[PDB]
Amino acid sequence: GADKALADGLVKRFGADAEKYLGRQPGGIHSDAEVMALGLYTGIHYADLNRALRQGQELDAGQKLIDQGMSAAFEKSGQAEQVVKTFRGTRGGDAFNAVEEGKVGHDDGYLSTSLNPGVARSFGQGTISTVFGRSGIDVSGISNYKNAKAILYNKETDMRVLLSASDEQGVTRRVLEEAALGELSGHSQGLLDALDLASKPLRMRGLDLA
Amino acid sequence: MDKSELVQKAKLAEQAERYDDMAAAMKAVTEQGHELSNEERNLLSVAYKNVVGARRSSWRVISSIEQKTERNEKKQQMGKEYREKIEAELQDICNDVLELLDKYLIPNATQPESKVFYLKMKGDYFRYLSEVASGDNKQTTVSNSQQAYQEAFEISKKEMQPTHPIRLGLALNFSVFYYEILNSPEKACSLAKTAFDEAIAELDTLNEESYKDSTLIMQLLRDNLTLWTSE
Amino acid sequence: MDKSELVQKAKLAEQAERYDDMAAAMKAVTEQGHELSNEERNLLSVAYKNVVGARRSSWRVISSIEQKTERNEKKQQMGKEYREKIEAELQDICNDVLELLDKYLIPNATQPESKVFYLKMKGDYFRYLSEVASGDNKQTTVSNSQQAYQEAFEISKKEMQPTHPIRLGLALNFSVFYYEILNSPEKACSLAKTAFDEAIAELDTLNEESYKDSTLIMQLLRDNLTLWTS
Ligand SMILES: O=C(O)CCc1nc2sc3c(c2c(=O)[nH]1)CCC3
Repeated sequence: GADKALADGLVKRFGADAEKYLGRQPGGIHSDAEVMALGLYTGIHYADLNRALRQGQELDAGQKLIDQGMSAAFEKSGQAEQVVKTFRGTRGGDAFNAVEEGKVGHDDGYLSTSLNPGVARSFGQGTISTVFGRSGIDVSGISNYKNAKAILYNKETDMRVLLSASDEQGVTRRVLEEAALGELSGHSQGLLDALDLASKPLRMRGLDLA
Repeated sequence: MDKSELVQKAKLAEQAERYDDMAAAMKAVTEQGHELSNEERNLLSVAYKNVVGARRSSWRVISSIEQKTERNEKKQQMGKEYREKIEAELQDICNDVLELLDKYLIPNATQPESKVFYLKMKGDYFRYLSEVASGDNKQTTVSNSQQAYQEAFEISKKEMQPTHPIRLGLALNFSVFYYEILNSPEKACSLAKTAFDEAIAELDTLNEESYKDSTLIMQLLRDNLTLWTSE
Repeated sequence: MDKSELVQKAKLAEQAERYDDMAAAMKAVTEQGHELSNEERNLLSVAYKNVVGARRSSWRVISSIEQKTERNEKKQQMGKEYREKIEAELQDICNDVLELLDKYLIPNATQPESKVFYLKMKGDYFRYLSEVASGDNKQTTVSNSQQAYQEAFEISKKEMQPTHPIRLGLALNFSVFYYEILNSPEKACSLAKTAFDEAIAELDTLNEESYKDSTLIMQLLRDNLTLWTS
């Protein structure tokens, strides 16, 4: 009904360009309006849409549907079962450049990331990030140019910088974790303690005051 | 006593922070001649890390006091004796744990991950012996520390990922062996650089099980490198 | 072994945080049958505070796990055994301590400050015994804790200032004995109130620089009081 309204909207304003993604997930966690928006995005609109979201300008009538259609999909989905190692590369700087190591931050636009470490390189050798999350959508079913096998993370989805380091090549190599996975996540039970790493980790006198 | 009973007492003694009983329980489990499970290996390693570490602190403390307090032929003899009492314990803790490595842990270990872990651990307890060791005996314990680390290092390069917490952990302790024991910052840095450079290059090789584990050890390397190379 | 040699090893063992050796050194100094100097008394008291305290924590730690994991009859039996092994250690440390108090420390102590300090300590180590003690034996260790505290308390009232860190210290532990061991908050707050209100009434005599020692212990008393009236 609301999904029918958004599905009717996306087609009325994008035609066959939107209509070509109908029934790409015969599994069907997501609606027709949700599958279409994600595909429209993954295909070509990821350019202009994230351009408008990052720059904080007013979205256009078409952009607005792709956005509300993608947001709809991230709700339905939520935090999955296993942690997903995905890679995302940029030409120059990323919104995580000002986020200091240990602290958290977010990219104002949607975070398109790949399963292929090679196709993430294809997008730039400015910053090469490895992302571990659980609230990502596998749009590889809907669009998959250069066999990207993309996993998209929501807009303004908060990430913790676990490691930010530079190459002798100059390329800054980051490791981001989806904030909501916690502090406990990412460690093998007591391995760090057993490794016994070579690094450093109100009363006065005798009266036993209890 | 049963393998499971000893491991339950070993898990119990840890919470109680009775690391001496925790060590005795795991020593018994090891002496059963069977290859330890990842949990068992971790319980043994933390027990002895804590037992040996307790005397390493006490030793450094008394050695610090040995130097600060220097006037009386008797008061200084009191210090030498107490330093020597603690050296005696450190030597015996390292001997139990190095004998466990030689007799059971290293021979029984079949997977490479474990064979590296224990060989790194052999260098660790030889390094602790080296810290207190003197002259000809120091020469022997330093030679043995370097050999155990080097043997594990060649295996870690062949059969392991540059981002493995075990490979990275060995790389941090060996670089600390060169900087502290052999007093070669050049050797120390060279090792830490390579281990880091190889890891930053292949962050796609991170495990989803131990990613936070690796980044932590990678930070410690990157920090020592920038600290050792700073004026 | 020389008295001075043992005290040097006792001072040394403290920095090394080898409180078991620190306790053995001071036990030997006490067994010499001479009245301990303020420093010696303080070295003995911190050594055993730490030795006994270590097992008090370990005991509470295993006891919490004992009740939280009544899933398996063998895993539970592992718990009971380890709790009992620690109870053994606790009992033996408190036996070492109380035997030192009865045989040497309390008979030999001559000034009132001394005779209160050790009688308060006698009450403390009986209280620690009471925490783990069962039935008829618990009845005995609770009776003995109350008696040692009460004996010291009468002496502290007669021969000591209401602001003395030792008198305040005993008042602190005895009110905690009533609240924790006898489970009488009424008895606990009544004692803590009196000890505090007598100390606020006569603090006008600031003991030159010792009006930091007393203010600290006075806080702990006032802070427990306001917490109990919840
Ligand atoms: O505008 C953007 O989204 C940032 C640049 C960028 N885009 C993309 S899309 C895509 C990837 C990627 C990327 O790495 N950077 C890899 C999975 C598919």
